[PDB]
Amino acid sequence: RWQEDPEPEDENLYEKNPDSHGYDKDPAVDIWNMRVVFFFGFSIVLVLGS
Amino acid sequence: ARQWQPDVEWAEQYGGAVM
Amino acid sequence: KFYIQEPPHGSPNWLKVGLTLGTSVFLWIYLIKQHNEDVLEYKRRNGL
Amino acid sequence: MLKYIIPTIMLMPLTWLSKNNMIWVNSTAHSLLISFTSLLLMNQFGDNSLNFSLLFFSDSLSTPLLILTMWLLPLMLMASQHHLSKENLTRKKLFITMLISLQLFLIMTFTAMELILFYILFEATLVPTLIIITRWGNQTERLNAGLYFLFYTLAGSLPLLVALIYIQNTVGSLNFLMLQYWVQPVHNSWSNVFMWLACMMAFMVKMPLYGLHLWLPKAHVEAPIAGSMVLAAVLLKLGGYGMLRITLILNPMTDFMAYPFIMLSLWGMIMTSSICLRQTDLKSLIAYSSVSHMALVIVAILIQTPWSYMGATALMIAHGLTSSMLFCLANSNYERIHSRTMILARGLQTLLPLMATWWLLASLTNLALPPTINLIGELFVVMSTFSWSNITIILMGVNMVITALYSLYMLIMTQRGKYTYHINNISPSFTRENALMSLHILPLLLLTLNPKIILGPLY
Amino acid sequence: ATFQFLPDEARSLPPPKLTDPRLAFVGFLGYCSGLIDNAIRRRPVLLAGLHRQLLYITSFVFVGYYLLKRQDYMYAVRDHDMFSYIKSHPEDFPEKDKKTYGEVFEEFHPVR
Amino acid sequence: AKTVLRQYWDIPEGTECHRKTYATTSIGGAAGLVVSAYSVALKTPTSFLEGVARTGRYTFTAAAIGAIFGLTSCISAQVREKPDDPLNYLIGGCAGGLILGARTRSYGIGAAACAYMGLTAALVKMGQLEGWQVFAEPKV
Amino acid sequence: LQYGPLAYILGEKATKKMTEKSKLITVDGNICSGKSKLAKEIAEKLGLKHFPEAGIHYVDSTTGDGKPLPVQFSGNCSLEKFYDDPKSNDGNSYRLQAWLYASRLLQYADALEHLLSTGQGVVLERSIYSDFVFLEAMYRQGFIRKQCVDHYNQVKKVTICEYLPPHVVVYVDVPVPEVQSRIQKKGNPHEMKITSAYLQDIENAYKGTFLPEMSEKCEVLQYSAWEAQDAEKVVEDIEYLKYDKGPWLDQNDRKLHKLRMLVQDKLEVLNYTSIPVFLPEVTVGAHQSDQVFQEFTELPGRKYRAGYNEDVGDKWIWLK
Amino acid sequence: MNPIIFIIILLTIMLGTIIVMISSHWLLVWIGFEMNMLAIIPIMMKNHNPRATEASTKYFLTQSTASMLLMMAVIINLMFSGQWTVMKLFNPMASMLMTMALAMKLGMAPFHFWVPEVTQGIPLSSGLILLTWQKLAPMSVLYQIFPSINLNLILTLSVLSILIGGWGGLNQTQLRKIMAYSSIAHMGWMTAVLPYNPTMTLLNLIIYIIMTSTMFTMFMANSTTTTLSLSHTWNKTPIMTVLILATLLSMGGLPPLSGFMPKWMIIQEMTKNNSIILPTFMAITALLNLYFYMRLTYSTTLTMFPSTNNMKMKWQFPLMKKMTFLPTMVVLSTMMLPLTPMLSVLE
Ligand SMILES: CCCCCCCCCCCCCCCCCC(=O)OC[C@H](COP(=O)(O)OCCN)OC(=O)CCCCCCCCCCCCCCCCC
Ligand SMILES: CCCCCCCCCCCCCCCCCC(=O)OC[C@H](COP(=O)(O)OCCN)OC(=O)CCCCCCCCCCCCCCCCC
Ligand SMILES: CCCCCCCCCCCCCCCCCC(=O)OC[C@H](COP(=O)(O)OCCN)OC(=O)CCCCCCCCCCCCCCCCC
Ligand SMILES: CCCCCCCCCCCCO[C@@H]1O[C@H](CO)[C@@H](O[C@H]2O[C@H](CO)[C@@H](O)[C@H](O)[C@H]2O)[C@H](O)[C@H]1O
Ligand SMILES: CCCCCCCCCCCCO[C@@H]1O[C@H](CO)[C@@H](O[C@H]2O[C@H](CO)[C@@H](O)[C@H](O)[C@H]2O)[C@H](O)[C@H]1O
Ligand SMILES: CCCCCCCCCCCCO[C@@H]1O[C@H](CO)[C@@H](O[C@H]2O[C@H](CO)[C@@H](O)[C@H](O)[C@H]2O)[C@H](O)[C@H]1O
Ligand SMILES: Nc1nc2c(ncn2[C@@H]2O[C@H](COP(=O)(O)OP(=O)(O)OP(=O)(O)O)[C@@H](O)[C@H]2O)c(=O)[nH]1
Ligand SMILES: N=C(N)NC(=N)NCCc1ccc(I)c(Cl)c1
Ligand SMILES: [Mg+2]
Repeated sequence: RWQEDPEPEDENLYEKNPDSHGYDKDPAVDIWNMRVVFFFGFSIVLVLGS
Repeated sequence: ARQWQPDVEWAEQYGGAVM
Repeated sequence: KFYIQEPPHGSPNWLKVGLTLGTSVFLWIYLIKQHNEDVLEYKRRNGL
Repeated sequence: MLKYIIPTIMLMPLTWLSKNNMIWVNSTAHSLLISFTSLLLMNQFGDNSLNFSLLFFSDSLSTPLLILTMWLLPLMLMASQHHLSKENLTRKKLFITMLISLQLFLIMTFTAMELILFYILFEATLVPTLIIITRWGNQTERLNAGLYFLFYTLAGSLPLLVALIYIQNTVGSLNFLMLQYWVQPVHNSWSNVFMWLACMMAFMVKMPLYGLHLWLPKAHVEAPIAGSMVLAAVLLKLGGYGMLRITLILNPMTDFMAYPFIMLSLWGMIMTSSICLRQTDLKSLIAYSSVSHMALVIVAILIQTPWSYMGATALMIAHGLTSSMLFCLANSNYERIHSRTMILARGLQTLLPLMATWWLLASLTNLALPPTINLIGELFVVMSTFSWSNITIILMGVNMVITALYSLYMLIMTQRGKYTYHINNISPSFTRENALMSLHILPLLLLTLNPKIILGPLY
Repeated sequence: ATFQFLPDEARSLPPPKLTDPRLAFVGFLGYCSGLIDNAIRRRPVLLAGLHRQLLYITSFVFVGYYLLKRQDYMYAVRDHDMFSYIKSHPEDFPEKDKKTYGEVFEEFHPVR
Repeated sequence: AKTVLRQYWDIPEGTECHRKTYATTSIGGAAGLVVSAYSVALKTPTSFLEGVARTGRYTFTAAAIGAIFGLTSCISAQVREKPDDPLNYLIGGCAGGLILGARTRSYGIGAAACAYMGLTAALVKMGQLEGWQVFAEPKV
Repeated sequence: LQYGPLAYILGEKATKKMTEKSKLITVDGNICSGKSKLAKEIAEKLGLKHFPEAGIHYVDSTTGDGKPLPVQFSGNCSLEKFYDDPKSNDGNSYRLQAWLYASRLLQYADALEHLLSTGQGVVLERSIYSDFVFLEAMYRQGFIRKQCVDHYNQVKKVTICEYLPPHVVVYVDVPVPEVQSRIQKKGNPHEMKITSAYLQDIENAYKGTFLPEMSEKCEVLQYSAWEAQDAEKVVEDIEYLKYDKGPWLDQNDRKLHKLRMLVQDKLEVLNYTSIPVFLPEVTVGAHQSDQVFQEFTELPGRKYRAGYNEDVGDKWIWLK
Repeated sequence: MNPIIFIIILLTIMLGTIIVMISSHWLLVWIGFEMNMLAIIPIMMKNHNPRATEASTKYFLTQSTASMLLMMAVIINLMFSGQWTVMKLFNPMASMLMTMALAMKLGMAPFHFWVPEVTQGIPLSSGLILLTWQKLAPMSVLYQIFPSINLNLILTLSVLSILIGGWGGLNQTQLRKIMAYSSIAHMGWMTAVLPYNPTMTLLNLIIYIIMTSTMFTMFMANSTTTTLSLSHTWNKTPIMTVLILATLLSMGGLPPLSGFMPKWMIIQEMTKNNSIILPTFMAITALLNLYFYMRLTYSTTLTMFPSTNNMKMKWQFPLMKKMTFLPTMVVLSTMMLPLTPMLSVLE
């Protein structure tokens, strides 16, 4: 019992950006966040670390 | 699902003279 | 935006800005001057 | 260790001075770079540990724990950035700051030479962990969970502080290198019985020991995903790491003081495995699986054999990657259906075929399929426990049977059968989620090629 | 000397290096106070009033230099007092003859 | 207090259990009176009789715990011929907790009282044997 | 120097600035009674500062650039909505009156501060002393609940006690039937919904409680509809008042210093207007509160303290 | 109150404390206490209401009684030593009376009943003086007479203060009464170590004063005196809630914050003296303090309580309070642990 903002809707990241990688709503930032994870996570740490 | 935050019923637990 | 009232800190208080910067400058000079004497007296007392 | 401490501290300015929309990109990219350089700690010698300075040293016990810690930070950032999308910007930067400061305390905890420096950082990890659970948890019960977490830990930690300080008065130093040469035997007496309990009960609560574990399922059900990842992957292993260090100065009293705790562990692992068969909450199930796995680690440390410590080290690393992966998998389901009930969403292999592969791989490691490092650790503990007393093979064997039962039960309940008709918001797995799972499993399986680097100082 | 922050004899000790890591930490505390001062008063935290932020670093460093100087002196005094006492009472601090582990007997506790 | 505690401590354990009960009943009775005095002072009774009635209950209850502990602990020492055993006091401490539960007519309190009083009593015996100091004399 | 104990010590004392013309005047009356016209004309003739009646956006007019802010930053309370549906489920009726009292409380503090610091009198249209007449009118009509009145009286008790009442209480008497007619001539569709019982309750409160109470502590001048029309004849009455009653006779520089300290600190003035009493009509949930507060700091010139926002032209921030 | 009169009285509160701390004569120590009491009563009565009058009366009766036992101890000491020098007393009855006199002045249990009531009944700024500056003079006396203090008496007062301070705070919602029971609990730590290392009594006193001033200054900043009003701070000054959280965690004695330093150093000095049971008991009982500090953090910083509509009017006005030294104090309350060895300056 008070003044409240209702429960917000779930936002499907795919509807606005069908090519979303799930990192960010902005497509350009979403591409960069994918490249750093893959390049540093896989190409550097796992391949050169191994 | 929105994060739960204290409501009036929860907050009134701390409004009394004692706990 | 362009405030309806004059803000209490609308412009710098150049007296405090003068005293603040001067006090920092004074203290730094005093500290290094003190550190010089301390080292020189230390070397003097220790034979260095 | 400055080459790891200083860059970790620099992550804080990087996040705060990063452009508004680059906080997750910048922190993720540079925390991965720090994880890369952490491999330089593998300069380990057969006889002498790697002793950098009066403050920090690194041996083959701390090194794999350090690498697991610095690897976990970028993984935690990826897992958190979706449920924090609507968070206020400055509150985003504070969430990342709590995780960075947790890494800072953890890498210094695992490399402190002296036990009081270890104690202070061992305890400093509470503040960020408590803040993450209570500030960014989701439900009402996150406030109770924070309190049980805080006071279970401190009720054991405070006696440990007294015991450590008393040891320095009598021995003259708490430096771990010094203790190796000045260690004296502990004779029978009630004063020593309570010194033994004071030194060990803080670490027992962290493992956690069966009986003192009821805080852990509370914290896991209430923590945000990143909280659950670090809590399961690394924070549990603070207790094991401390035990492997402090038992050095507790001999031979450990010979008989360990009996009550081995019985709790050996029987406790059977009880907690069986509880997993009847859990309704997917996160609680995975929480109760950690208690079962860490029961093996407690037994291995307490029997003090070269094989048991080698098995103990491998389990802590293997468990860390597996439990963190399981929490991430369950969280990905939660982010869709917004519920932790295991029976709510069924038959997901039909709708998310590649995420069912990750579910399968995580389950296979969890039940210790050979030659995963999950089994190398489990097998070494069973080998040594058999020589401790042959009958233990019965309890050990039963636990493996039950361990497979609930591991595949969870896989069958959530991934197989018929899908739930009315749940119609199961979106295709995001590239972020798929990469998150692979960055768990791929290192875990890669380590089977070179298992020596995770076997510890007694290899 | 009574009610002296730094007695005269402290001058025969080497003064703390201005690059002392503890001093560098004290300067960092001063900087953190300056940022907090901007925050509670809702000013731009990093930029607002650099003249004020500067006096914070200086005052913390200035005060912290002399606290560190007295800290070092008080530990030097402690050691001086302790070593002198050991010299005044040789019979309470005898030099034992150290055996080698080849001679000293220690019980073996098997781990079975 | 020192005198009564000394008498209990300065007689051999497990011998002359009727005396020990005198000492532990006196300690218990005294503690009950101290509680009565503060309770009566800080929580004024409605009448003189209520104030005396409250004092009687607290003093009886505290003294009853004192007698039972000093009796249960000593009888077990002679029975088991283990005079220097903390286990004796654990039984003696628990028996006290049960009485507190009956006088308070609460199994939960009686169950909790046993655990805390039994373990507290067992620790006191260990302290005596090992020389543990509560209020340690300054030494360094 | 900002005002404070040091400035008071050095000579800044209210008795220096004040004179026989340092008076606080309040014009009251029913709706459409001619207050604003009269108050504005009194102020010019006597050379006093005029504060128009404190509306929903009074606070906006004293901070920032002075323009009204979007209504979500005043809680969405609306006068028009009150006339359309005074019995609304959303509690707009009491949220408005609670907001309006706080606005009046802030205007009174500003009015007092102007008088003390410069010595010039002020003219106000209604005040915290007469604001209760709207509360009673709302309650009698069943527009608000008994709990809301209890809350109002709690807030009023711990805030009005700190201040001094007006020297002069000008009141304009216009009976309800004329007030009715004067509303339609205004042509605001929302006001015309006002019932006469509501206007009668307002009149009864003024003549039942306000005027009798203020007579013991202030000078009260009552005027009819036509009497009020000649502002010059109203000023003439003010200029020859005796001023021989009320708490202003007991004020000395020690007391006025303490009073001036309160009114220059607006967060101390408004301290108790937000007491943690959880009425539905004035309670805001965490998510709504947090979301709106984020928007407020995104308004031009609002992120930082005034004088440190360089998105609106502030300079030398690195030396301030 | 006239501003010049307020300054003169405030300087007389300090003058009386200084006299106690520089006096070598018992009579002058007693005079310093009377002067301090005479000047603090008008600061309690400043706002003139029935609660301030009650608090001032209860304070006067307690302080006036304690001063009378102090003078009795001094005269007994003169009888059995023929001198007035401030030092170890020469009569065990004198030591007991002086020790009880100083325990009453400090508000240590079981003489603690006045602290929660007096603190609640006076304004925040007066409570700040009461719980910080007023601890200096009685502690400076204890620092000088500890050789003759009865060990059982002083350690019993320490134990009772920690228990009663810990338990009393659990039931409170008023901030001034939470700070009072926090004060009682912290006094027990200062006196617990006094028989063993007086330097650690000073260390604990200093850090307690810093943290207590930091909390009171932040309560004064938003004019909050209850839990619920304090819970509105997140919707006014979010930064102030983070400072409160950090300071409260420090008062609770959590590493790696400053407030862990006194508990750490006191435990060290007690274990050197083969005192294991007492410091273990003290640390565990201090968990009571951490519990009712943690509740304040939950309702202040780690959750967001319901606000009120009128709160929006406050968004448009800057903080105007002086908040003197708050930036420096909050940093000292939290980030001092790396500089712990600096405690030897107090030696
Ligand atoms: C070599 C140094 C490494 C750094 C180590 C930091 C250690 C903690 C230091 C504590 C003091 C932190 C500064 C005090 C808070 C002031 C900053 C703030 O409140 O908000 C962030 C603020 C930006 O927000 P805004 O209000 O818009 O100001 C505009 C200026 N850009 O201003 C900013 O944009 C950035 C200002 C710094 C942000 C501080 C973030 C919080 C730090 C405290 C969390 C705990 C620290 C980690 C604990 C482990 C200790 C190493
Ligand atoms: C324990 C080991 C670690 C070491 C601990 C060290 C702690 C002790 C160190 C000293 C702590 C106090 C230092 C605070 C520095 C901030 C003062 C400042 O920058 O003020 C700037 C200016 C007013 O300063 P201003 O009066 O102009 O200075 C000239 C004096 N003739 O503009 C302003 O308006 C400032 C407003 C904010 C100031 C906070 C409110 C207090 C008022 C302070 C007045 C100035 C104090 C000058 C301190 C100089 C000390 C050398
Ligand atoms: C160095 C060796 C010693 C190491 C010891 C540890 C050092 C810790 C020192 C702590 C000193 C306090 C400095 C904390 C600075 C935190 C920065 C901060 O306050 O956040 C910025 C923001 C300020 O808000 P505002 O200025 O009003 O502007 C609008 C922005 N909302 O504030 C906010 O809006 C945030 C609102 C949400 C609140 C979230 C609370 C959870 C985060 C808590 C982090 C701080 C925890 C400190 C405790 C110790 C941590 C180790
Ligand atoms: C050894 C250390 C190595 C560290 C490596 C760190 C890798 C970080 C990769 C992030 C690269 C992003 O680089 C980006 O480039 C352009 C400038 O050309 C900037 O500006 C860009 O912003 C948007 C993104 O919203 C772009 O769509 C747009 O093309 C451009 O305006 C961005 O602000 C910057 O973020
Ligand atoms: C999870 C909780 C686990 C609890 C585990 C409990 C372990 C029980 C250990 C029992 C042995 C304790 O330690 C025991 O103490 C006493 C010291 O007083 C020693 O015995 C010594 O003192 C006792 C005094 O009563 C004498 O009887 C004996 O002559 C003397 O040698 C024993 O040699 C030692 O064995
Ligand atoms: C709160 C109520 C306060 C009421 C105060 C009541 C008056 C207090 C009187 C204090 C003086 C008592 O005097 C007490 O008796 C005799 C005095 O020769 C002393 O007697 C004791 O000490 C002296 C040592 O020289 C010797 O006599 C002997 O070793 C021993 O009997 C005590 O050491 C002393 O403490
Ligand atoms: N509910 C409520 N309405 C108010 C309050 N103050 C003003 N109003 C309304 O604001 C409107 C304009 O104010 P009024 O002065 O009374 O009406 P007017 O047309 O301007 O007539 P004048 O007195 O000459 O200025 C009226 O419809 C009032 O009902 C208040 O405190 N509560
Ligand atoms: N424990 C006591 N009662 N006295 C005390 N505080 N120190 C006594 C010993 C000591 C310790 C540190 C230093 I530096 C110095 Cl010079 C002397
Ligand atoms: Mg009008």
